[PDB]
Amino acid sequence: LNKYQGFIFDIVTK
Amino acid sequence: LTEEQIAEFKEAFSLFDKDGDGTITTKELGTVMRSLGQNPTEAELQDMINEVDADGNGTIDFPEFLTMMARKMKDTDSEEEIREAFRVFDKDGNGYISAAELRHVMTNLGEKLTDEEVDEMIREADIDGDGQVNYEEFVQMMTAK
Ligand SMILES: [Ca+2]
Ligand SMILES: [Ca+2]
Ligand SMILES: [Ca+2]
Ligand SMILES: [Ca+2]
Repeated sequence: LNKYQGFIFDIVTK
Repeated sequence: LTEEQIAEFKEAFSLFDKDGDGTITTKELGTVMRSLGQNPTEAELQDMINEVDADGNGTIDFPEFLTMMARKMKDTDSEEEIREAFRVFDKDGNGYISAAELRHVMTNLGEKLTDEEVDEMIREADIDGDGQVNYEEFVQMMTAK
């Protein structure tokens, strides 16, 4: 995952 | 929370609340993450929901989303500030505040402690007894209510 995807997925995985 | 912040969080919520009904469900959360790759499991999905569903009613609403986004922003902000505070003391940046470092920091900041008082300040925070203050020890000092 690149950071753009990482930023999105963290909204709910973090 | 500023308007600015809430508005960023509104957009973030919208992305997951596919139908716009004000609520994020597990199906929804799957469909969206699949619309975007992801391929997680009904296990993973049930958890993500539970971790955020304050009232237990089964889905995430905006009030609950907001609470979660606020907490995470505040948590990170605090962490970054405490790290910055630590660097004000830990002069050589080796991860430990020595008595020598504290004393010279005290003199630079225009504070006035004797050497025995510098030692009291170290001992106070020195949970593991190594005669220095590492980062976690420092956090407890900065966290003290
Ligand atoms: Ca929905
Ligand atoms: Ca709920
Ligand atoms: Ca040091
Ligand atoms: Ca220590």
